[PDB]
Amino acid sequence: MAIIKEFMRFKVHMEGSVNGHEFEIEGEGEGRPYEGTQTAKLKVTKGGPLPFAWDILSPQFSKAYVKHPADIPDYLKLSFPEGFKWERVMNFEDGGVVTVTQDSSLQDGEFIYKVKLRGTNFPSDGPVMQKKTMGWEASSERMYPEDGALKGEIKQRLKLKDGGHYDAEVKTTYKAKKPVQLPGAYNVNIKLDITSHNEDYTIVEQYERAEGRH
Amino acid sequence: VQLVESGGGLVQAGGSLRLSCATSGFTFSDYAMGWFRQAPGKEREFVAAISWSGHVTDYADSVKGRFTISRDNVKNTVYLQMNSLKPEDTAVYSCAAAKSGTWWYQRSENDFGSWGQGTQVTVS
Repeated sequence: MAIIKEFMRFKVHMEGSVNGHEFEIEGEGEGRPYEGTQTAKLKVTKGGPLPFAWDILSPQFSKAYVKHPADIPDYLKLSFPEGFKWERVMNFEDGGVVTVTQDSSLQDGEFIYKVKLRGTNFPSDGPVMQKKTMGWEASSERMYPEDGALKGEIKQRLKLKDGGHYDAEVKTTYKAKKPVQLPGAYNVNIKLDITSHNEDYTIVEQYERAEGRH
Repeated sequence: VQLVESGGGLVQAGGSLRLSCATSGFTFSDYAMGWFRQAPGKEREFVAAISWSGHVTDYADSVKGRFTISRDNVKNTVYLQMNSLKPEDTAVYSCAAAKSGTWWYQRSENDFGSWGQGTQVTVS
């Protein structure tokens, strides 16, 4: 715990495009890595205001902050100081697709996150492009080792302003930059909340709690 | 660093074949990989590329839906499955490893390196 302290800050930069609309976001976060809690404030720096739902971006802003039982190795914490990378595909139920690539490193005592995101094929009348979503329900991520990396699968659900839910099938691969002890399969319960936003979602605060279990 | 392609050949239109690229000398999962093709007299052109995890793929419009790029991060191999082949697909197909390792939908010859010598595909 000379590397990952009980309190850690992070900085994040995202470049993205959704249905061809380019944007950039810069953010600052902090949290308690061993307790599985964190917050962040994100600001749209280019392309604002965004003409689509913030909710598709919120899960791209930190798996060093997952509470783990003592008998499950914390693969992503152990990847530091070098860090780890992750890539993700989210297949939404109406054909929209989000692809993400991310690098996580440790610089001068803070985590540094760099993200690229592409969203495509969202229907112009759908809840993403019409901003009719209302946050994520609690998620269960199934973690499993495969092919030398740590993988996760989620059946993720967005609440709809008009009622019901909008589903995404999510697959992620997380890989330490140096060889690290891979854990056996386990589950992570995640809850991400938007705790504040201005009217056009150009400044947004998030909170996330994440805990692994057998 | 070292890439060697195989799996080409001569097939009828409507056929299906699969190219593979063996690799050596680098950490395979540190690199995006790409397939390019070169027909007589034309410029070497982008076919498909795949990120380190396999989750992010990109295809030339001419082959989308007919070809699939994939990779095996244990065997350290890249594949190009080629279905619904047309005479216009005839070319030498070569594989390359990306510039840096963080790659993002980059299709230029110049963003890739460490080219293999390629494998001939001829469709009649």
